[PDB]
Amino acid sequence: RFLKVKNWETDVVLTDTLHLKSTLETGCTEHICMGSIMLPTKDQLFPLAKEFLDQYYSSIKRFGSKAHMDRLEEVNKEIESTSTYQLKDTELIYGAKHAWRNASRCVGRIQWSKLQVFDARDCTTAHGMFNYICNHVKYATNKGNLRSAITIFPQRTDGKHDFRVWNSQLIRYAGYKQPDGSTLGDPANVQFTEICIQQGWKAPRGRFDVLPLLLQANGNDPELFQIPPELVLEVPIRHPKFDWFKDLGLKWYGLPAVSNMLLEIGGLEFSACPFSGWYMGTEIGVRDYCDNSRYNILEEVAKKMDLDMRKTSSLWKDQALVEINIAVLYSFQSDKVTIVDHHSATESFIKHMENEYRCRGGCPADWVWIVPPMSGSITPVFHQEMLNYRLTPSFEYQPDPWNTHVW
Amino acid sequence: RFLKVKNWETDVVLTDTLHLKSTLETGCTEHICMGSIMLPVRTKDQLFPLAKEFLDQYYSSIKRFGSKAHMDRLEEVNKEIESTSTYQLKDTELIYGAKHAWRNASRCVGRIQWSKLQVFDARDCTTAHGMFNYICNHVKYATNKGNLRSAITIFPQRTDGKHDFRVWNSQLIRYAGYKQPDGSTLGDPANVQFTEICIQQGWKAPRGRFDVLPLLLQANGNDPELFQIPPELVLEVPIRHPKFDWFKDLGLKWYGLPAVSNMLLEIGGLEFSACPFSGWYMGTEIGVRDYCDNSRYNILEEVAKKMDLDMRKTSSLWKDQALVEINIAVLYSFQSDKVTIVDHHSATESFIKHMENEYRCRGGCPADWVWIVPPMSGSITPVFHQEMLNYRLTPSFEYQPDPWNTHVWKG
Ligand code: HEM
Ligand code: HEM
Ligand SMILES: COCCN(C)c1cncc(CCc2cc(C)cc(N)n2)c1
Ligand SMILES: COCCN(C)c1cncc(CCc2cc(C)cc(N)n2)c1
Ligand SMILES: C[C@H](O)[C@H](O)[C@H]1CNc2nc(N)[nH]c(=O)c2N1
Ligand SMILES: C[C@H](O)[C@H](O)[C@H]1CNc2nc(N)[nH]c(=O)c2N1
Ligand SMILES: [Zn+2]
Repeated sequence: RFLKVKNWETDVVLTDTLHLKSTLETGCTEHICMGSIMLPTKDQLFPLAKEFLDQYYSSIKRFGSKAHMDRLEEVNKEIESTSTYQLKDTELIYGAKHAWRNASRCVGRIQWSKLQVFDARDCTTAHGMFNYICNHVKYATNKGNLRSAITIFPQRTDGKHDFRVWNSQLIRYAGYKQPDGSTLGDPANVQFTEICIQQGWKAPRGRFDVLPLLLQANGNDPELFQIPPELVLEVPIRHPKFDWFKDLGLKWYGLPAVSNMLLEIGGLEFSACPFSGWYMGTEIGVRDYCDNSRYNILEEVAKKMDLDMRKTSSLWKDQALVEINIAVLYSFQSDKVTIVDHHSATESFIKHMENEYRCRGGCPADWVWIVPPMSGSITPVFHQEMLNYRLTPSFEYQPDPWNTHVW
Repeated sequence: RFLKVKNWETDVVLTDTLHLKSTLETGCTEHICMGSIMLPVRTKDQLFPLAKEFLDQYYSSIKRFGSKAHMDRLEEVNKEIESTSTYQLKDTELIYGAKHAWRNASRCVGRIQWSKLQVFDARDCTTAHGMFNYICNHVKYATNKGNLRSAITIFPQRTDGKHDFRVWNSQLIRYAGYKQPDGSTLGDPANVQFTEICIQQGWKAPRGRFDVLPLLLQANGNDPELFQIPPELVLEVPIRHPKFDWFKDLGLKWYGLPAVSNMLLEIGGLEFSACPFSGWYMGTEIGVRDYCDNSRYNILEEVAKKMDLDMRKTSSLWKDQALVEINIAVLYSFQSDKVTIVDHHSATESFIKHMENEYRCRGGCPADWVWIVPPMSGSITPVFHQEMLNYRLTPSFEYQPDPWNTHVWKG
């Protein structure tokens, strides 16, 4: 019932007790592990609220206080009357920071307590959402000196008045299927792009077209907006030794900003809650650039390096991969945009994990997602046993809005 | 029940029904996943159902399920169990069992080869000397002058747990590790504890960086005995690099034959505590883990220096760069010496084809993503993008405690 995790490189053993408070389910059973699967009422609401306020009030050294009892009282009353309840600003900020703290797939959690929370619960229109998102983008970007931020739109009421950001990230590049059968731009975004077009976007059919925002307010029909180009900081990718690399015409955006997830706090559901930090290099250079179903540029780079691509055993793919990733880090650093390499980031996570075990009794972690997509075993996380479990507050996946939207 | 896995690179969806035959437990629950945890004397009572389940599998596989031969064999085993408290496998059942333990090994990326396994029956063995002879023969056969052949040698099964056969080596061939008084390590840091045992047992250590360890062999629960594998049977490969001429002067080599010797083979409820098995290497096993783990030979720094990479900041990716060149060298050296090896691209690609064939023909393929994905360049191999389902099937290979921790010393 008390669980040990071992680091096989250092022999350090930590004991996890935090998992005992987990409430949500993993998909795993006694007979089968689904660790590698990507996606595995008034009565309902009050224990959830209670669970949350209890941890909130415990966190501020005020457990079992009148103020605690008073709040529990008040929320209880409000749920009976209104069927829901409103979070105090303090609780909202706590909840959002803890949702990030609890994100078992996030390697960057050492930063969890330093999150700028933008309260957008007063928002009523897609123009309003556009304004809040531009402000988030400008704040987070901070001229290349990135700051973590989350903007929180109104909570779900009856699921009929959902606020949604239709984009999967605030900043992404469009993708277009050609007659040539090939794919222009980012293949991950073909379907969303067509939705934009079908809603009236005038695509400039390029290879790196910043997608417009498709914003849905109050369960209404989603509207289109273009982020001011001056607020979208982008980085041309060059290599510090290969002069030809710039000729590939590659660029990427500075701000990673997830916008399709759902924030759950004290049973309340925030379906529109865009959040952003800064990139780890491999996200762009390994996944975005080299994934076969993405920009998939390994072959071109390999050719320009004049590698023997006859046999897999020359490791030409691996060689190109390292260089591409060298160029990404080099390009961001050179333009003074915050980025972190996978060595630094995983090293930071090990120390965070130790802090969490030391000060919280554990740290939920998904090894499959925490270990970087290159050079896995030369990073300390590869050798670190991890326990994965779900705590709340949390960020959750939710269905793409277009499959669910009664137009 | 049906379970689907998706490949996020191809959108190929597979459906698993085999997991319904899973008997043993994972360590995971509805509330926690222990997928990254490395490690999470039977009564007649429990033994016959295990025998029966195994024999039903075996007879189905040969399309004789429910036959008189099937029925007679169940009867024969039942009687042998109730009179002798255990039973003996037929040679056919032993071979089937050992192949299926490999087929079922969810952490093994090389399973496309599972049906090609040479099984050496060493169940008539009685002494450590006899074990030494069997193991020498296995090494020679498996090595095959560099044209490696998979093999397994199976020693007598457990009886009362007081007469176990054990190979104390974790692998048949490994290099000594020596802890120095200054705290530095000579040789392979992984093998320091076992090296010290060997020394205590009377081994005269040459004390170099690549000393092949003696075999420490335990027959019938007796105290283990030391033997040196004849050097002529130990095939090694000097490591050099195709473009970098200074790489040879690093003084590296490795052995050709990976042969795991510390696991337990379970077949039909019977326990084979000594069952060394061998295949051939995937390059990263040596070039990534053996050479570049901080807790192993740990050569990234020296290599990176000699390449004159910028080592002042991790962001130069000097470690990643040196790591690739080392792995190129390992592959180059083995290929140049005509010793069987497979790169992580070939091996994972073959595994995906194997896995898909298994889903279609068997209803599933249990697989441990954490172990299947190679320790470098993960997402540029197809297994990274493949969802997998991990579950336990028997026959199986299991971990067992290290014998020095449990052995009752005779003296
Ligand atoms: C500040 C620097 C940050 C770094 C370096 C970082 C790093 C990462 C990385 C590498 C991933 C894996 C993503 C992928 O492979 O697709 C990830 C996932 C994730 N991050 Fe962080 N992150 C940061 C900030 C944040 C913040 C501020 C939040 C929330 C407030 C957050 C929440 C999450 C969540 C929920 C996931 C999982 C998404 C999913 O399940 O697909 N991260 N992070
Ligand atoms: C023929 C070529 C083979 C290749 C290329 C191969 C490859 C691998 C690799 C790379 C691993 C991961 C080991 C590690 O990272 O420490 C592994 C594990 C394993 N292999 Fe294979 N293998 C082969 C043959 C075999 C054979 C013949 C057997 C048994 C008859 C076998 C059974 C296993 C088992 C039980 C494990 C898990 C060991 C553990 O959990 O520590 N393999 N294999
Ligand atoms: C976009 O929502 C789904 C989450 N997934 C799968 C996803 C797909 N591509 C990129 C990201 C971005 C992950 C991410 C998020 C943040 C906040 C920082 C950072 N460095 N990285 C997430
Ligand atoms: C040695 O006991 C197993 C423990 N582990 C994880 C372990 C440690 N070092 C090397 C191996 C070798 C695994 C292995 C086995 C076989 C048969 C072929 C191959 N290519 N690789 C396994
Ligand atoms: C903690 C973690 O489970 C451990 O480091 C595992 C990870 N994956 C692995 N994968 C392989 N093939 N071999 C290993 O030794 C390990 N080690
Ligand atoms: C099938 C597998 O779960 C899938 O490829 C996962 C593996 N690990 C990952 N890890 C991260 N960080 N991001 C990902 O998108 C994935 N994809
Ligand atoms: Zn699991």
